[PDB]
Amino acid sequence: IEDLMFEMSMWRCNDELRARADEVHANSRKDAAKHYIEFWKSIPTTEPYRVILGDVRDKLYHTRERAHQLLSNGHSDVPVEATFINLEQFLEPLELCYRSLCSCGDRPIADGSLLDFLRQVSTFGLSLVRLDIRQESDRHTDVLDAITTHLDIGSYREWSEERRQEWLLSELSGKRPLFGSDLPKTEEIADVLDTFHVIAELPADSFGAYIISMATAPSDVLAVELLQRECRVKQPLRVVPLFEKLADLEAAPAAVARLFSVDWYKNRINGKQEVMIGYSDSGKDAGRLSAAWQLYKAQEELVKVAKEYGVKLTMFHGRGGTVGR
Amino acid sequence: IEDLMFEMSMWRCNDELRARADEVHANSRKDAAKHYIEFWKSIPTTEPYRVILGDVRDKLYHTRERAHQLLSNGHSDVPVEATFINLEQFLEPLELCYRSLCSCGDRPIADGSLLDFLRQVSTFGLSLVRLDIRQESDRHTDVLDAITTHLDIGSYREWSEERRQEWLLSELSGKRPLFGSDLPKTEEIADVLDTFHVIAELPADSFGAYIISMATAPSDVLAVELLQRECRVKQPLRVVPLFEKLADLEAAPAAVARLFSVDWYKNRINGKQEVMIGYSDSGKDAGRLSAAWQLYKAQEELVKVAKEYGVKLTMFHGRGGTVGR
Repeated sequence: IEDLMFEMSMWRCNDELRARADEVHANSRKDAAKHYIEFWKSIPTTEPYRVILGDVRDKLYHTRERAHQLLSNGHSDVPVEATFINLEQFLEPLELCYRSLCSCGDRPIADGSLLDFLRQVSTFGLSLVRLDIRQESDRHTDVLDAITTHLDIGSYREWSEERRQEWLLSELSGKRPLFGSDLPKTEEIADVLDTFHVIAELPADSFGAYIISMATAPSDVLAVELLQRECRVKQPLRVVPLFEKLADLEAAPAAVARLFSVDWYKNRINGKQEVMIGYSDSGKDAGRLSAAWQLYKAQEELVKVAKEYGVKLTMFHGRGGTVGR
Repeated sequence: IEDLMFEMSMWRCNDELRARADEVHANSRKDAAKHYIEFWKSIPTTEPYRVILGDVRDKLYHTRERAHQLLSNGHSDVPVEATFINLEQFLEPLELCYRSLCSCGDRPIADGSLLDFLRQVSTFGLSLVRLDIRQESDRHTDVLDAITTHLDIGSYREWSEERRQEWLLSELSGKRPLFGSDLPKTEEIADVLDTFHVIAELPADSFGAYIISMATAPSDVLAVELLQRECRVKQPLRVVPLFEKLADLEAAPAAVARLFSVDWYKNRINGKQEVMIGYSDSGKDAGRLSAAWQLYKAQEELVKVAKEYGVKLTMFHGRGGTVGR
């Protein structure tokens, strides 16, 4: 950010950027500001881009310090409002600099370090990569079984698919909490519940998708939607089934269609569903030719199903490095 | 405590107090300890009572500083293990000093300032008075009605007594949480719920009884027991109905008997029950003579009920200063 400040030394801007740079210079904090090496003096409004990017430097400094304390210790005293919390609170001032430079005839200047910086922000964001969470369906089934047994309502394991679907729908549409603080948990159950709590405690743009290994029924996905909602996950991450074994690739389209059949889930899915397609295990239990061909057919009929439900299906190909996977 | 330390200057003790004083002198913290005025030097084992009471002084200093910060600010850094948390963590060292003095023939000395201090602790405890909470039943009814309507199960107001008793009982014996973070609350509803949370946050020996104004049915008591358990009140305080209007005193024994008839409540009440008997409003709507006489009848038949259920009844007389109340 400092080198970007060094280049943005023009003196022409729009009235928009003019107004904003005057705003920053109003609350400019007339201080020594000796913690920086360069630009430690209050940046004059003569170079408005430097004023603005100087503020961008301030919020980067405090975001970095906060993330650093949050990581090193368990907490930070840096106010959140002093940092960049949004994926594009960061993006907004740079967008302003770009609009300004283009209006004043400096689109070439805008298409340099500022454009690289725009792209780096909109590609890496506040967290270099969005993180995916993966877990085998059986662990979620263990959780729900614990919850139904402790609620003395039956055993979710022994329940059929139909019954699991009816109960899951009633709780997903219901408004009363499920389990409580006193739910008896195993280290496995506590592992999955705590991963949901960590997902709730951390920023939403820091996570990607929740992948269910050994997924076979709609109950497996709806179980994850329920565990997310129930673990107070503010912005719940998208659920994605993983079909890797030849049996599961064969039966993937039927299961996915059965899931889209649940109107409650298709209405919350927002026209987009991602399903993963593993490549390693198919050619291990069956032939490699048979596995490849079955993968092709699987992709083909998953697309057919999604088209039949008006859902944009994007498939996540679990390809390896070696031809065998 | 400092003057008590100055007086207990004997050198004879039991093997018991000898062992304990030696324990304190092990973790004696050979330091300056200059925050005190007197006895800032490490107390020698020559005077063992001074050792033990010196530790009592340390935990008192940290108790005082902690409560002072807790009151002044919203928090304190003073460790809880450094303070007196129990009603008789405080009493244990003083009890030991008393046993010591009696064993060594110093029962006159023990029956002096140490006995005064013992009685002061065992009478005033860590918080001079236990605080009662009082609230009119209709506010609890408003809360529960909000809870049933938001849960889409009916309206607790409109429900008959029988139904309220069955529902409250099922929730008291059940293990699933009731309301959640997202329960729509009024300033009144939030007032009472927040009073329960405040009761949960504070030490149990700081509170007395939860008195219900305008109490008429067991559902009014059970509503308080439920709201307490549901607001995560670690050690729920006793519930006590307040019968002050003549109509309520006339029907009080029947109502208390109906409450004792609920086995779930009679098993948790632990053979002891407190019920309040108001004097102010009785002589206001009816005659003073009729009110007094009905009060006598009330006490008499409440005792009959308690004896009938094997419960030690203690009655709470809301007497005034003027004969009219």
